[PDB]
Amino acid sequence: ALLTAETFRLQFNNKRRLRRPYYPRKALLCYQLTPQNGSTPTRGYFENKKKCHAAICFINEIKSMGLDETQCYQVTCYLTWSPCSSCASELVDFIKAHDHLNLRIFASRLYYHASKPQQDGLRLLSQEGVPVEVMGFPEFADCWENFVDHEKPASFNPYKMLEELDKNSRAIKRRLDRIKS
Ligand SMILES: [Zn+2]
Repeated sequence: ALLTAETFRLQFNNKRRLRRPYYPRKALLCYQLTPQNGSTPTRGYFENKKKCHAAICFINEIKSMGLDETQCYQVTCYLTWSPCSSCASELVDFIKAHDHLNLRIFASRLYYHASKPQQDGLRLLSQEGVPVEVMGFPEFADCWENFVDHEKPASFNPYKMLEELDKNSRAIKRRLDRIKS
């Protein structure tokens, strides 16, 4: 299952939105499990469901895969919104449980307004060794390359989109760095 170009552009657009998002907080998560021995990487994505938030559905997917724990793995997660406090705590517990699994978290946007629970969740994830980094051009390009359907042409120019995303990420990186300590 692959995303469309328009869905990718709408979800990962990091140009600071003006009109507040309405409930529920729609959040996309694309993940890539890469086996370190070289076998086929597994890719997927999850949205916010009333059943589970994207991070929780991702954690449950990794748990249900039943990984060969004699191997080592690299996991990369591209999120549209950075995780909330509860998802951050669940991710910290998931990181601690799996010492054969090196996790990297990237986020397109952090949040519309700053909050103590979300900032403390991000600080907890940072102290555990998996800080929520901001997506730049390499991360947007990798997520575009591997998760979008390219059999059919896009309705827009992808290079201008990647340029706009990279341009907007520069200030969001400063917003993230002002907090991290
Ligand atoms: Zn959440």
